[PDB]
Order: sequence, then C-alpha cells, then structure tokens
Amino acid sequence: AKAKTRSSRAGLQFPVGRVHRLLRKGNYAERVGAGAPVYLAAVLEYLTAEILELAGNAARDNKKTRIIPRHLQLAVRNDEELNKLLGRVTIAQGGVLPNIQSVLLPK
Amino acid sequence: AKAKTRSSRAGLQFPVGRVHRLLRKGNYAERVGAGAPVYLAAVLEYLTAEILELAGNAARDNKKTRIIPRHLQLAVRNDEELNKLLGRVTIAQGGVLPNIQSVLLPK
Amino acid sequence: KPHRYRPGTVALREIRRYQKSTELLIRKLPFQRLVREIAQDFKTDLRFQSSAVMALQEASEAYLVALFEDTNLCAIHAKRVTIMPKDIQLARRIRGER
Amino acid sequence: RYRPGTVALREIRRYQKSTELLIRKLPFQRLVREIAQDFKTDLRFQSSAVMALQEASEAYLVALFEDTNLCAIHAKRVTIMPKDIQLARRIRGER
Amino acid sequence: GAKRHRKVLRDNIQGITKPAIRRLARRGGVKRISGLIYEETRGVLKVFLENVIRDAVTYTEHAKRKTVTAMDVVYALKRQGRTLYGFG
Amino acid sequence: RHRKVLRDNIQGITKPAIRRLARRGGVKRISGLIYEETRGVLKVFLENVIRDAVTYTEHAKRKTVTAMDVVYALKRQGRTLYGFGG
Amino acid sequence: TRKESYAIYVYKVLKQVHPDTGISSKAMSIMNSFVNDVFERIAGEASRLAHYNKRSTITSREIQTAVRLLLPGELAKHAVSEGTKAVTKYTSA
Amino acid sequence: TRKESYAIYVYKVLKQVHPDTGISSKAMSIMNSFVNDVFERIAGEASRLAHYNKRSTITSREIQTAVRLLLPGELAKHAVSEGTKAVTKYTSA
Amino acid sequence: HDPESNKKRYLLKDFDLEGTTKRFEHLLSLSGLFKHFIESKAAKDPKFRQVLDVLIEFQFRESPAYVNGQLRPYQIQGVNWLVSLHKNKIAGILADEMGLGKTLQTISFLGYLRYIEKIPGPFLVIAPKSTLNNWLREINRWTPDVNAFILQGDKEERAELIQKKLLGCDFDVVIASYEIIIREKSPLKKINWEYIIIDEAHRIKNEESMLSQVLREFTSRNRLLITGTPLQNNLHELWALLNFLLPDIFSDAQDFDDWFSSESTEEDQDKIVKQLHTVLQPFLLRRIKSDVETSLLPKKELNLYVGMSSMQKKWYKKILEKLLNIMMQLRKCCNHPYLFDGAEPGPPYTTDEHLVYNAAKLQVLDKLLKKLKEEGSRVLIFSQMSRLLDILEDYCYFRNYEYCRIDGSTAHEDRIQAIDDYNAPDSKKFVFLLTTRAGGLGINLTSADVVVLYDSDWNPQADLQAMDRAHRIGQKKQVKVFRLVTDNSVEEKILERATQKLRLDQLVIQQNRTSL
DNA sequence: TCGAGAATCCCGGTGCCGAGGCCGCTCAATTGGTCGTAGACAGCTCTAGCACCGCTTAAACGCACGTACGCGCTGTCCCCCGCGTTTTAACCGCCAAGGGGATTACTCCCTAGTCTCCAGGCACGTGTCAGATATATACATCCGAT
DNA sequence: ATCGGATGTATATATCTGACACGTGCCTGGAGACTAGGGAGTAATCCCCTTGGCGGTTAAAACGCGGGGGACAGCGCGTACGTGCGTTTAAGCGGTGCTAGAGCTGTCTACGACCAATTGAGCGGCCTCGGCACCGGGATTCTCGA
Ligand SMILES: Nc1ncnc2c1ncn2[C@@H]1O[C@H](COP(=O)(O)OP(=O)(O)O)[C@@H](O)[C@H]1O
Ligand SMILES: [Mg+2]
Repeated sequence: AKAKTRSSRAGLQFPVGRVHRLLRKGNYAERVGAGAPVYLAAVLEYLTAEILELAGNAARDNKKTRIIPRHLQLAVRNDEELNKLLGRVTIAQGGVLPNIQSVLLPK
Repeated sequence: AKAKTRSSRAGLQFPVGRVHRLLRKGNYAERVGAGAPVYLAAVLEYLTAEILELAGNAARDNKKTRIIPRHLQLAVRNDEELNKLLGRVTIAQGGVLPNIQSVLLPK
Repeated sequence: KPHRYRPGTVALREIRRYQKSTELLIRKLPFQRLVREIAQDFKTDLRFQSSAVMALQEASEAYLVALFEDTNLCAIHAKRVTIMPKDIQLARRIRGER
Repeated sequence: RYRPGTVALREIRRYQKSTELLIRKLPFQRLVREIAQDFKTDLRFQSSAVMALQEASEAYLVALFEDTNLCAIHAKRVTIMPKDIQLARRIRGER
Repeated sequence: GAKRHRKVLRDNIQGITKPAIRRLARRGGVKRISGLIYEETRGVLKVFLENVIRDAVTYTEHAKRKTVTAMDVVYALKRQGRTLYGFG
Repeated sequence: RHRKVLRDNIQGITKPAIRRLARRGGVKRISGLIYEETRGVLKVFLENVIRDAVTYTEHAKRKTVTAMDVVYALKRQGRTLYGFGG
Repeated sequence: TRKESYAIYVYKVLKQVHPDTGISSKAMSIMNSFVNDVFERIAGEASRLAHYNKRSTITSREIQTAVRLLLPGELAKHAVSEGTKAVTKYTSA
Repeated sequence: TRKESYAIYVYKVLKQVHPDTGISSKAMSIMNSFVNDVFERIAGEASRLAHYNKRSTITSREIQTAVRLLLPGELAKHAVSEGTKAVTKYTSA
Repeated sequence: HDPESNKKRYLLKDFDLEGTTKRFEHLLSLSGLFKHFIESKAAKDPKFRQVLDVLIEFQFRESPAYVNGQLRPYQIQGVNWLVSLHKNKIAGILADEMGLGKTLQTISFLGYLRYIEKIPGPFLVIAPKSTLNNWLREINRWTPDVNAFILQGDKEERAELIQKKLLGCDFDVVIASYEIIIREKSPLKKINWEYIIIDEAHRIKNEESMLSQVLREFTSRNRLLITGTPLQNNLHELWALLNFLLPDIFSDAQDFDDWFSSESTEEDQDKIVKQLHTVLQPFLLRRIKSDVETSLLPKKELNLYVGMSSMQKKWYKKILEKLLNIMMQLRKCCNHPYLFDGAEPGPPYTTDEHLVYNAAKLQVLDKLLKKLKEEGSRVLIFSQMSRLLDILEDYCYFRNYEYCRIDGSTAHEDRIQAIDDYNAPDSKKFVFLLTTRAGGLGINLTSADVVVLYDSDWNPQADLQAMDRAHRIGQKKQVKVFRLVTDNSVEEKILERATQKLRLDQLVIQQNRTSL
C-alpha cells in the first residue's frame, strides 16, 4: 500500500495535489474534476520551462551563471509570444530593451 | 405570520432576495452575510436612478418622452464620473458627442 | 456659371450630420460576407445569427470611429488637417495594439 | 568640448543598459507619505511597499516618455514638449 | 469559351467601400482624408475582426454548439476588454 | 505620524532625475517646460495608487501599508507588478 | 423558458424619478446589462477582498469597501450613504 | 508561518532545462509571482466558462479551453499538447 | 362622369349582410355542403351565423356592339359567365389557358359594367410589370372611350400622377404592377375599388405574402382573378385563391385541407372529388386549350432514362456518404459532375471531348442534337441551373453550334434582341439556351419545334409553362419533348413527386373543364 | 462689400407598431426551528517601523557661452474635394424541399465529495564556498578638431 | 583627409555574501470505503437554416474632371536648449534606542447553513392605443461671388 504522488503518476514536476487544493479552496466552482489539476500543472510547468530556457540563454549570452530579473526581462521582451502574454506586467529590477530611434542618430 | 419582502423591509425597490440568491450562487465566497444583499441592492438602485435621471433630462431636452440608447449615451458621456465609470463600455445604437476640433473650423 | 461650395464646407456639414445620427454606417450584407469569410478560417462548417453579426458590427464600427478620432488628433498635432497612414500607425502603436 | 547630442546619446545608451532606480529614495518616500496623509492620518509604511511604489512609478514614467518621444518624432522634431505628453496621455486614455 | 471558371468575387474586404470608410471618418470628425487611408483601414479592420472571431469560435466550440451566438460575441469582446451593452 | 508634516515635496522629484527617466525612455533633447508636466502626471498616478492601497489597508483594520496592499492596488488599476509577493 | 432581468425594478426606479416618461426595449436591455455588469464588478471585488483577508463570508463591510474601490470619486460617497441608510433601516425594522 | 511557494519546483525544472545555471532570490520571487498570476488567470477563465455553460464542475476540457483562449498561438498549441499528454499518461496508470 | 363629379363616387369620404343575404340565397340553391363552412364558423365565429339561421337573366347572345371588332363565341360564353357571376354578388376565377385570350374577355366585361349598368370605374388592375403595356393597348383598342394610366415610374413621376389624376379622380382603370401595389397602398387604399382584377394570380398563393396582406386591407365591392393554371402543387393554394375571392365563405383552411388533402377518405376513391366538382362548379371556369384551336398538334413527350458515368457514380457515392449542406448536391451530381470544384481535370483546362463522356446525360444529349442537326431542327434546352447552363454553353462551343442564351441575369433589351434574332427568318441559330423559370410569359419561341427539358422541376406547372414556349399558337409542325431522367437517383424521386402532383391537378381541375 | 441660392429647421398631418397594462400560474422568497463553527474579543509577544545623529561625498544648482533647431515666411505643385453621369448591388418579395441543430424530458451510472488514518514531502533553520562585485590597469575606439 | 583626448572595454586580483546542500517536524497529500447527484446518453420535435434560381426599386458606389488649397520643401534667424565648471547640499550609510502594533492562541457565542410548508411576486401570453417616424411647404439661416 505504498503511496506514490499524482505528479509521479503523470510524469510531471509541479505538484498536482497542491494545485487540486488551490482549485478547491479558491472558490472557482462547486466541484473540481480529477484531470483538471493534472492538465493545469502540466501547462504551468511548460510555461515555466519555456520562459526559463530563454532566461538561461540570455544569462549565458551575458556571461553569467545565476539568472537575474534583468535576464528574465530580456527573455520576455525579446520573445514575442511571451511579450504579448506579459504585456501589462512590469518586472521589478528589470529595465528596457536597448532601442534608439533612427532619426536621433547622427548622420 | 404574514410575509414581508426584505426589499420593503429595507425600503428599497430592487430585489434583495434575488440579489442574495445570485450572491450565493455566483461562487464568490463560502458564506454571505445578512446586510450584504441590502447594501448591494441599495447601491444598484442609486446608480440606476442617477443614470436614468440624466437620461430623462436628455430625452426631455430632445423633446421626447422615451429614453433611447442615444439619450443613455448622451447622458453617460456628458457626466465626467459616470463616463469614467463606463470608460471601456460601448453602448449599442449610441453614437458620439458632437465635437469638432477648433482648427478644422473655417477662418 | 453654377455656384460651387468651397472645399471643406461640405466636409464640415457631413461631419456635423454624422456626429448626430446613430445608425450603422457600413452596409449589412458586405459586412456579413466578410465575417463569414474570416470565420471559415478557424473552423469550417459554422453558422451565425443575425444578432451575433449585428453585435460584431456594432463593436467594429465603434472601434473604427474611436480610432479615427485619435488619428485626427495625431494629424492636428503634426500641423496638418489631412489624416495619413502614419497617423493611424502612431495612434495604434501608442494605444498598445501594435 | 563635445557637440550637442553626443553626451545625450551616451546617456541614452548608459541608462538603457542599467537596471537601478533613477529617483533618489528619501525624496520619493517623503512625497509618498505626504500624499498618503490626505486619505488617513498617522499611517506607517513598509519599506517594501515604498520600493514597490517607486518601481511602479518609474516604469510608468519611462513608458510614458517613450510614447512622448514617438509623438515628438511624428511632428518632425527631436525635442519633447508638454503638448506631446498631453497627446500621449489623451490617446492612451489616461486623460 | 471556358466559362465554367466563372469569377473571382474580388474581395469581401474590398466590400468595405471607400464611401463607408469616409462615413466612419466623418463620424470620427476628420475633414480631409488621404488616398492611402482606405487600405490601412481595411487592414486594421480585418485584424480586429479575426481577433474577436477567434475567441467567439472558441467559446462556441467549447459549448459543443455549431452556431456562434450574440452571447459568444459579447463574451469575446468582454475578454478583449471591449464590453458591449445592448445584446445581453 | 506627528513628524512636522511637510509640503512641496513634489520638488524633490528633481530635474536631473526627470532627465534620467527621459534618457532611459530614449529621449535626446528635452524642452524646459516638461518638468512641471512630469511632476503633475507623477503626482496624479501616485495619488490614485496610494488611495487604493490605503483603502485596502484600512479595510484590513491595519495602520501599516504593506507591499501586498500596494501590489493589489496596482493589479486593480491594471499594472501588475512582479517581485514583491502575490 | 423563464428568463429573469431587472426590468420591472428599473422601471419602478424610473417612475419615481421621471413620473411621466417611458423607455424603449433597447434602452431597457442596455440598463439590464449595466446593472448586471456593475453587480459582477462589485461582487468580484468583494470576493477577492474577502479572499485576501482569509475570511469566508462576504458582508456589508466587504461590499462597502468594494464600492469605495470601484466607484469614481464623488459618486462613491452617495452610494455608501445610501447603502448604510438601507442597512440601518433594514436592521432596525 | 509556513508560507507556500513554487520555488522547490521551479528549481527542479531549471536544473533540467539548464543543469548548470542557478537563480537569484529576486528572480525566484518573480517566477513564483508569474506562476501564481498565470494560475489565477487560467482558473478564473475556466470558472467563468463553467458558469457560462451552466456546468457545476471544472474539468480538463474547461482547462484546455481556457489555455487555448488565454495563450497566443504557438504557446497555446504547445501547452495544449503537453496538457493532453500528461492527462493521458495519468489516466493510463 | 366629370372628374370633380366623379370624385363624389370614387374617393372613400366616409358584418356586411346586405349583399351576404343575396349571396347565400343564390349559393345554397346548390348542394347543402356549401353551408358546412358557415355551420363550422358559426360556433367558431358567432357573428356570421345571423344570415344562415334566418334561412336578372341576360344571356347576352351576340358579341358586344360597343366593342371594336368581332368577339369569338367561346369568349362570348365566358363574358356571359362573368355577367352571371356579377349579377349574383359572388366572384369567380377565369382559368383559360395561356394565349387563349383573357384580357379581351375581362375588358369586354368591364365595358359591360360601364355601358349596361353605368358605373365608370373605379377599377384596379394588377398584373406583372411586363404585361402592363399589353393591357393598355387592348384597353385603348377594343373600347377606345375610356381613360387609363399605367401608374409607373420613379417616386416623383408616380406622385405626380397620383396628385394629377388619382386624387383628382380623372380615370377609369388604374393598371399597376405587383410591386406598385405594395409600394403605394396609402394613396391607393381609398378609391372604393368597384373591382380588383389580378392577371396571373399564381403570385397570390401564400396567405403570408406581403401582396396578400396588402390586398386584404383594400375595400372593394367585388373581386376577380385571372390565372392560367390554379393549383400548381398543393390544394391549400387553391383554398387561398378561393379565400381571397370570398372570405365570407372560404374562411377555414383546415376545413378544406382535412376535407380532401390533409385527409383523403379511406374509401375506394372519387367521392370527395365528386363533392369538389359540385363545390367549385359555380366558382371556377376553365376551358380546354384544344377545345377550339385545332392547329397546335399535341406534344410527343418522351423520357430518356440515362444511366450514370464512372466519375459521376464516384461523386454521387461520395455525396451520399457522410462542406456540402443540402440534398440538392445529389441533383447537381446527377446533372453534371463538373459543377463541383475540383472535378474538372487539372489546373490547365481544355474543351475537348473530355466533358461529353464524363457526364451521363450529355452523351445522349449530344447524340440527339447531332441526329436532329442532320435533320433540320432547333433546340430549346431548359435546364434548372444557370451555372450548369454555362457548361452546356462551353460544350456547344466545342461542337461549334450557335448560342442564343437568356438566363435570369440577361438584361431586358438583350432578352428582346435575342428573341428577335432567333425568331427572325432563316438564321444561323441552332440551340437556344434558357432557364425554365425565366422571362415570365413574354416569350414567343414559335419558330423551333424541339424542346429538351434537361432537368425536371418540383412542380409540373413550371415545366408545362416552359414547354408552352414552343407549343403556343403559332408553331404548327411537331413538338418533341425530351426530358432527361437519370435512374437510381434522387431525380427519380423528384420525377415521381412531380407526377403525383400532376395527377392531383388532373383529377381536381382537369375534370371540370370536360364538363365546361 | 449685399443679394442670390441651398440647406436646414420648424410646423402640421398621417399611420403603425411596440410599451405598457391585465391576467393566470408556479416557483423561488419567507417563516420558523435546529445546529455547528467562523469571527470577535482578550491577552501576549516580539518584530519591524520610526526617530535621531554623525560623516562622506556624489549629485544638484547656478551660471557662462555658443550652436542648431524650432518656427515663421514664401513658392510650387499635386492631389483631394465638390459635382454631374451612369452602373450596379443591396434589399426586398418569392419558390421548392428537406433536414439539422437547439431544446426539453427522463433514466441511470460513476465520479465527485466526505470521513478516517498515516506516512513522507516540504517548509524552516543552519552552515559552507564560489559567483558576483569592487578596484586597478592597459588597450581600442570613436569624436572633434585640425 | 590625420592627430589628441576622452570613454568604454577586457584582464587580474581580493572580498564578501547569498545560493545551495543538509538535517529535523509536522502538516498535508494519498489510500480506502461509502454515497448521492451531476452529467451523459436517448429520444421527440420543430423551427429555422441551406442551395439554387427568379423579378424589380432605388439609392449608393464608381468614375471623370476642374481647380483650389494644402503638403512639402527651402531659407533665415534668434532664441532656447546642450555642455562644462565650481559650489553647496542633501542622500546614503552605519548605529542605536523605543515602542506601536502586526501576528498568534483560546473561548464562546451569535449568526449563517440547512430543511420543511406556505404563498405572494414575477414572468409568459395577449391586446390596444399613443409616441415617434415620415412627408410636404414655408421660413429662416448661412455661404459665396458681386
Ligand atoms: N378580335 C379578336 N377576338 C378574339 N381574340 C383576339 C382578337 N384580337 C386579338 N385577340 C387575341 O386576344 C389575345 C389576348 O391574350 P393574351 O394577350 O395572350 O393574354 P392571355 O394569355 O392572358 O389571354 C391576344 O393574344 C390576341 O391575339
Ligand atoms: Mg396573358
């Protein structure tokens, strides 16, 4: 009668039991199905990996090991899908993309 | 005994019982208090009375005895705080405020 | 010689007669045809309702009128009275759409 | 002696590459807790709250200045004027 | 001959006539319209329409229906942040 | 608290600070009238956000404004901020 | 096939503001949509506000704070006064 | 006391997409807030969808539709593929 | 008489039992089943039972003297029947075949009304737009001493005519089209309308038609309908005709439907149609087209049961199995597979024999055109689809024959020019393309002799009218109908339904005129 | 510059259709009673926010000088508006027959919620060490005047 | 077109400090029975959709043309900015002390959940009669060329 986690059953890294509890206690619906936590945890893990790979690539380009909010901001703003997803979001200690209008540069 | 509607007991026109039922069924919280439906019905009544008074003023200005979406739009957009409350809202069969830029006028 | 109106005095009259009516300014059937053409590129074998198409047309024309107002302000800011595609592009980019 | 524009471009490149806050901390904190006294008397502020306020304010101002610059360019200038800020806010819907 | 290849039916986006863009422009309050405005307007109109219709079709697919409804269109507009009063 | 309440602290948002913000925004040349306009817009933004945050913290029956209240106010206004909880 | 709406209630409110004035069907639908939208905004804000403080009940305090957060400026104090008036009258009767 | 977080899991994903790098505390807090924000957005859309369709339950179908409705294009389709893969693997076990 | 004097009789300056009593008194002289409608809508309609509870012969022998020219004896009988119809406070339907002459009879009867009992108008005449001039010409020719106007043109011209003559009451006949009646009812709702005449009453079939509703709002002393073929498909349509005639009697559609159509009695047969003959004998008059005409010889109608082609079979099976949202797709495939997009081989397109054998019908079609072409005959293809008629046009190009096409999109001047050139003396015009339900009745293709109904229609009346484009008065050599049917397909179904409709019409109406 | 000439507003008349009562019924409010259990209030505690204070030194302020850029003026095309044909497509009214989605109404199963236990995964507290600053220093490279 | 300066840009080296690994408790997620009600499957049903064709009105839409005025470009100029140098001044930092008040724990009670009966409120259906849309025509106003 050994207990193995739902995350291990589904082959994920994010917690399925915690997602289930959050869905149940978040006042979203009267009832919560069994596959909804698994689907939502898989989606969250995919999105985390997608953003975090780009952040790691930016950090390597900057010749750094540990990633920082600047690298997170660079990844998000350079990738167009992520830039559209996090359009109305400001990142603490992030910054701006290097961008100068062509008219301002000297002739 | 004899029934007395909570709307009448609170001196309102809006349905306190229906507001209470919607508040319980809307998956907003586990429990709802006793005075919350009364407060919400009072607020809704005040807002609808305000907008209807402005709309009726506009309709009487246009020498008509029915409120139409044109009068609703013309009353909403002519009040600064009502317009701020409904900034992102569009009224079907409404229109625009008569407005011509001063530069465009003949010399 | 027949009399003629100076350029602009009929544009202003149209402006003040269109900022006073409420009806829809795009024809009904062409808009319905465009809507069905666009819709059949997401999933084939759909159908619409008249009320759905009317709501979509209402939202659409509201969007374009609200865009043309900001386009007019951009053109006036540029010391002009003629609206050009630069003005639409600026109004859309500042607004956040693209 | 450099010519007008060179130092400005160098400053643009410097500040578009850094990450820190460009406003001094105590002056902004004083402004925040003076504005706050108009809504409730004898308030206290978490340092984290003040820092979050400062970063949100700075992000808002930078995003506003970008649109102001584009408005200035659209009128064939390189100088930003108050009419540009007013136009940007009006178009964005804030005004 | 070869009439079995009837026509092209030029374009439903071209169905949005230059007088129609001019009328919308007048309601917006513009005086003079450049000749190139009528293509940018069609482009932005098509972009907006696809953005709304995608979400409306998503809603009606989830509901397992086959008819887009005014409620679906209203929900899509609300999701995009363009609340519409008058259709439910 | 009772700490000799002050005025005209909007002048603490100084001209070089506004210039640095403009430079990060990518502005090369700046007219001299822009500083008062910037002060006004900053004051309006801060007034709105602080009003919402104080409303939250007063509903919670507290006397300390917290980063969580500020974050909730920003999200309420539509300017989600990452990095202070939530 | 029954379908509820605030039509009779909005009409009752209208008949005491402008005693001799009608309203068309489209304006009625717009007012119904407006009431539904405002109800949804206030209820959602109250729900979030109760969730932040780890409460489980929505009460008049959450509703009042929600209307203060949502309604703009001077439009909020009149709504708050009306709500408190109604609550006191109901709890005294 | 005992505030929950997604750190321990974000780290597990990070040390399989780049098993050489690290992550700072501010970056980890940003990642945690991002995960919470996306969770809230998806769950709210799913609850609204269930309420629209008169359903009383939230299931993988609503989750998939909310994902397809909130994410743009390639992200949406890849996330849908990952979710369906995980659900099928879970059920076949 | 005088416009101002006649204003006192035209304009309406202001339970009609007054004429209803005489109507019922004369009508109940026949079988007692006539009163069943009233005994129903007396419990249903109490106000109409107040007449049931309580309870001049002018043969007009010779052709009218007041009309120009001579008038045919059968038309004399018809106009005398109209006179008898008038002097009973009842209304009927004249249903002589197309080309037999009905406008002459109607205007002679109007001359009777004006010159024997002295009521100079008002008279409303409703007809299809193409016929108006062909009404005015007879108005001016047979009885010249009468004023009439077509009430046509743009809004301004029609308003000018209204003000000048209509409100001024300077008319006797106000001939107007179907669309004008709907367009201008308020100016036209108050003339008190002695009679309202409707040529080609096929249009007034659906009681929900805007024309029907508008016509019910008019106030007229008595009505009259002219139509070549009543009861096209159903029996309820004949009920609607009668209801428009006399709403006093035929006010119960369900009664008549459940009486014969909605419920056919489980007896052997023919009792209910005997009662129908009794009921409609005093109301509707129709004569045999060939009763007095000789001339036109009868048609040699034939069926060509064609099979199917391999590609046609493939496409038909593909349609049967389950982008296409109708059963008509089967009728397209059974007709010609090229109508579908992609059936044509290759983005490069040709016109060689690769279409003739690919379509089942068109093979035998080509054989028949050839066989007739080396015999000296001309063809009048009447397909049901304009889109397919393009395919047949391309095929005719390949075979190098001569078009003459009139579809529904052909301008009126082009239509009349095509009719002129084809019907002209000897000319290089072999085939004549045409869509069945096109052109109305203003086509006189009497030069040719062979017609091929390429498809079949749901109601036989459309095909019969199409076949009358060559079987009318005129052509006097031969007629060869060559309708094409493909077996083991929906075409058999539509043919069977058309046959049953034609049999119903035959039994109901085509037994009356034998007695007439 | 005043007198055409056109467009718009303002009066009567129709007329028609939808707003606004009126009625029946049925189904959610309402009332009364019972029962957990959230939150309200007291009390404690220990953390972090506030208030001074001294020192350093970078940033802000004030002022000069001198370009370059914003603004006004003047021509010149060209392109867009106003107006008169003329062409066509939207918009009604129709036909002919299907059948296909949307919507109740009902039955039943199977999948959620609800309990009771009980291990084990995650949060917290601690203790390194190596990644990222924080100085210096030589080199490359733009920039502005020659 | 070449030199002389000023400004990053790599390249080494010391220093922290704050990620990262490890150990310890406990609260929460998993296992297992039991149950009921949500939702899925079936079936009537029925009204509105579909496709292909027809006929007629009537405004809009498309096109052509003239000509005016507005955009665009070029030129001058005179401020109003930028750049740089001294001179203060206030932020930033480190340190300390105090206390308000966030945050946690315990009790218990008032108040919301739940359920059974009862019944008025509100919703669907039906009908009718005024409010508003439409149409002359007359008067008034506004523009444009003398
Ligand atoms: N003297 C005449 N006597 C009888 N009929 C005539 C005389 N003169 C002409 N006609 C025919 O009467 C016909 C009227 O029939 P028509 O115009 O085809 O309409 P319908 O087919 O409805 O009767 C004309 O075609 C014309 O040839
Ligand atoms: Mg005829």
